[PDB]
Amino acid sequence: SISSRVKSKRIQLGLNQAELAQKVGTTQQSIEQLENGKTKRPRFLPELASALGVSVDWLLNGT
Repeated sequence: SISSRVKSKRIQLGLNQAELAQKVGTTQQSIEQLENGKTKRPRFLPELASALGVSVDWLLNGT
């Protein structure tokens, strides 16, 4: 799912949650909630994809 895919990519890029939050322009807590599967469709999906160097499709579907 998106939480495992987000974690996986930030690690590959050498980013901790705080760093990813600042790159996306959101709160640390928003990042935590996405990684813990609490939020599946954040408002910042396009910015998340860009910071992770991935497509939005990949994040959401895994294809």
